[PDB]
Amino acid sequence: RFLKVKNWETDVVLTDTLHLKSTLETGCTEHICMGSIMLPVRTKDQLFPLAKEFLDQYYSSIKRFGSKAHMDRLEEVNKEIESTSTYQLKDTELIYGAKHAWRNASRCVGRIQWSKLQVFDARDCTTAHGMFNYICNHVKYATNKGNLRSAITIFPQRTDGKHDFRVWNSQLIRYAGYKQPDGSTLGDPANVQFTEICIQQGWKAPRGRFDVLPLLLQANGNDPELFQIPPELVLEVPIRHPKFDWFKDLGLKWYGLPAVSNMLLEIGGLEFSACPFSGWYMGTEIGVRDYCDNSRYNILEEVAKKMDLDMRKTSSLWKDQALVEINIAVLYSFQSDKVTIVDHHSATESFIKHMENEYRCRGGCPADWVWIVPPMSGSITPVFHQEMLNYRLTPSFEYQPDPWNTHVWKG
Amino acid sequence: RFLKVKNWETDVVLTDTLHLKSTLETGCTEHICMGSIMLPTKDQLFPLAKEFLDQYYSSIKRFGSKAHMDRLEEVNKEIESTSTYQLKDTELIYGAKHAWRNASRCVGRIQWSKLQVFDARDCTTAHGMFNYICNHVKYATNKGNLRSAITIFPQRTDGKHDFRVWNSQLIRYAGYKQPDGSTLGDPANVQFTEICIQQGWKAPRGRFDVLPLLLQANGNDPELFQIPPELVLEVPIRHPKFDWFKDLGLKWYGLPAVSNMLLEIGGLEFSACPFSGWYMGTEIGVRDYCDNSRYNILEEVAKKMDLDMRKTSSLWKDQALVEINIAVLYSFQSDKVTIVDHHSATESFIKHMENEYRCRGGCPADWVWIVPPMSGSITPVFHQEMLNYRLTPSFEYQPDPWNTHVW
Ligand code: HEM
Ligand code: HEM
Ligand SMILES: CN(C)c1cccc(CNCc2ccc3ccc(N)nc3c2)c1
Ligand SMILES: CN(C)c1cccc(CNCc2ccc3ccc(N)nc3c2)c1
Ligand SMILES: C[C@H](O)[C@H](O)[C@H]1CNc2nc(N)[nH]c(=O)c2N1
Ligand SMILES: C[C@H](O)[C@H](O)[C@H]1CNc2nc(N)[nH]c(=O)c2N1
Ligand SMILES: [Zn+2]
Repeated sequence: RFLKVKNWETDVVLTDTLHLKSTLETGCTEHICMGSIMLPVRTKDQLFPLAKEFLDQYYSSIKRFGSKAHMDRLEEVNKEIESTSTYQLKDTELIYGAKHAWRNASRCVGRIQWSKLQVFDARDCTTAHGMFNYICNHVKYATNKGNLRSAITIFPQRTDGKHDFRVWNSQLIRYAGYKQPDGSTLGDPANVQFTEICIQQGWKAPRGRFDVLPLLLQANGNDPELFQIPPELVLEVPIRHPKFDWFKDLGLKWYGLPAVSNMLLEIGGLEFSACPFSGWYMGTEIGVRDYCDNSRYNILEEVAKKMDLDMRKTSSLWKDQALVEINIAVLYSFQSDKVTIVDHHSATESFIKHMENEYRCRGGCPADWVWIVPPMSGSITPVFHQEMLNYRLTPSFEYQPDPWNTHVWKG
Repeated sequence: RFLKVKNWETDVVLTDTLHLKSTLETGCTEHICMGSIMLPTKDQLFPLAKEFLDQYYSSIKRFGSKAHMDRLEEVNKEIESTSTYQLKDTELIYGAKHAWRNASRCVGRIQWSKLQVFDARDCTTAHGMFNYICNHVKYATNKGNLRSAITIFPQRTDGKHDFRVWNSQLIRYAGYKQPDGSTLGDPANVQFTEICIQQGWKAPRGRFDVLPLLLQANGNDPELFQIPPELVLEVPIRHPKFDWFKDLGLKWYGLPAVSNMLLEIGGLEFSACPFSGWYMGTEIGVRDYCDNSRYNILEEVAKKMDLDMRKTSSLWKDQALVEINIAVLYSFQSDKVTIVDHHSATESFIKHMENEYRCRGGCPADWVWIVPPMSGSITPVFHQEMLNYRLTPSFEYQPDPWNTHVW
């Protein structure tokens, strides 16, 4: 079965065969599309076919399919499973798997970079203190004084579900949020619940608008432990506007390293519940979502007041006007301080080229339009007019429940 | 099977029951979502009729009444006899209003019950269609105080006697390919414009030439008519701050009147059913003026604003985009022509969605289409989960009539 996608701006048609390799489900049926739904312990029974499928993919990619090395590895893994109910990936396989998980991330617009990923093997890690050391090293390497490098650190795989490694923070670097008694919020509203957990675990909160949260690290199923990331490792950028001198007096800043740490990495049936990864920011992530979402820092009105825009009627497009100026500021501040960042025009243009290249060399590129299209100026970017097929390949990054909802407390 | 949708901005949750009435298919499977693909007999007829009649009588609280049963057999008798059937006026109005109500891609559905239905099923000729269309245009335009309307021509019989309006909208600007390689006017309309010249239109070869109507009655060959100029309300585009903007020479028409869709009610197919509402500002400002495949004026505007167009990261496109859209909204308002901004429209849709969940058990919605083409996430629909599914009565697309017409 062959599927065609059309770009309605350029009339380029592409043919997808890669979807034929899809295993997991979408959430959609013939009668309903759930494409805008945000969120749509494993036996040896199911495990070997998963291993086999991954190992076949791996050996094809190195052009060694059906080789003796390939057959011996299958046998090796087979025996290791039936004798121990799981298995260990070689480093070459871990690296391949991590890269491919990113490559398969249908909601990620930055995938042109997928083959350049520094993989840090942290599978010999046994304690929270060890996790901390690994994570400091990840942050220092990835940050690289502003010249950001993509990296992932991979902690040991789930075994029985009772000895999970988990990073409790959703991002390695995030600002605290504090609910005030008057109902207002100080800092990042998104992180209120997590900030509370930290405080309860003994964190002394500075209680400012931009307090970098501590790491809450769970090793081997044990209760999580708190650690302060060394401040000298946390690169931050103060936000100013190139034309508006009052902008810097808004007091805004943001960190340079986006490092997602709450996802689950699935490779060949193995589940890596702690696998923090990091790239660099697309400017709208900060400028549109972090600053201008009503449920986040919510600075639109305040910026609009200072620009003296007509705020009496939405038809003045004041919100749209302020949003642009804020996003110009974010890009400018990052470039002036020489911290890697990409605007949404450059990033979407790169993605379209990535996507076309993938169709030729791979037979497809799963993409989730709802997420690929930037949250401002959607239709003047080349992805808007681009039809996309969404489906799930493995290896993959998956969501997992927040660890405080599942963790069995030791005390 | 009972579905919940969350709004991630307000934490509001709604439970969808309405989807368990979905009849048509979406183009998605458990293995592949096609959410962003733009276009994914007597025995067929009676269950369709029955399904429709059932919900109609249910809406008038007469489900299972004698009049319900009577109508059901009356229509049943008619299908057996005539191989088709005719809707009563009441059913026609209900059908048309519900087709709009069910239009999952339409952000303006809060207005769905306030639709004027013009019954043109007694039309027989292209000249008649022209008269009905002119009356529709004048009624809907209403000196700028726009009113929603639909005009419904005879239903399809054997497919050889189709009523079709060949234009995609009642009111559109022509498109001419130049020997200089460029395109003059609206590039979206080059083909249709050539077909007009082929059928004998005398083109003024301008940039904003109102296309003539190509009207096909009873399966016959299409005829040309020119809409009376005085019925076509247009708006010159100026900016409330940039004096130079008017020199771009831009205008747009006030009436968005989609004419190429197929209205399906109770299995019957109305292949000519032009309808009209009023514009959301971004339709003209973002898509019409700024799409590369359209009038594509971003670069021009940016230049006149003296922005740095060397680097994408100065967001000059974004700046010019806002300004163009300010101008559109400003112009329409200044001329007292109805228009709605994307903030107002999306906020109305959220209200409507909640009402529909509250009063109907759901509201089919296509996020890819509901979210405006600019400033997506600063409007409330962005953070709103939506379920997309197909209900009937419905509007559907249908092939351009020239790829199908036996000349
Ligand atoms: C290097 C530059 C990168 C850029 C500019 C980038 C950009 C983005 C953006 C804009 C999103 C949308 C998420 C949102 O807006 O909330 C996203 C999602 C995602 N990214 Fe990338 N990314 C980059 C690197 C990476 C790397 C290194 C990985 C993993 C190894 C990755 C994996 C993912 C995944 C799995 C998602 C889906 C998140 C979800 O489903 O919630 N990205 N990325
Ligand atoms: C009265 C004000 C109205 C507003 C503000 C409005 C708004 C919109 C918008 C913005 C779209 C997106 C289309 C695009 O971007 O190309 C749309 C689509 C649509 N509208 Fe509405 N509309 C209105 C009236 C109507 C009426 C009166 C009808 C039918 C009786 C209707 C039926 C539809 C349908 C069927 C679509 C989807 C068409 C497609 O699939 O291409 N709308 N509408
Ligand atoms: C609360 N919430 C929705 C949330 C919480 C933590 C983190 C995020 C952002 N996740 C989206 C994402 C994932 C990977 C990325 C990789 C690189 C990059 N520049 N941005 C990414 C954003 C959301
Ligand atoms: C053939 N094709 C894709 C096409 C041709 C002409 C016009 C259109 C636009 N269709 C979108 C639409 C439909 C109904 C609307 C009602 C009101 C309004 N303001 N806008 C609408 C846009 C598509
Ligand atoms: C590929 C995609 O379906 C196409 O570009 C869509 C995207 N969303 C849209 N949304 C609206 N309202 N109108 C459109 O024409 C489109 N185009
Ligand atoms: C309802 C919808 O799925 C949700 O709000 C999505 C929309 N698209 C998005 N796109 C990106 N890049 N990031 C997001 O968080 C979201 N949120
Ligand atoms: Zn789908």
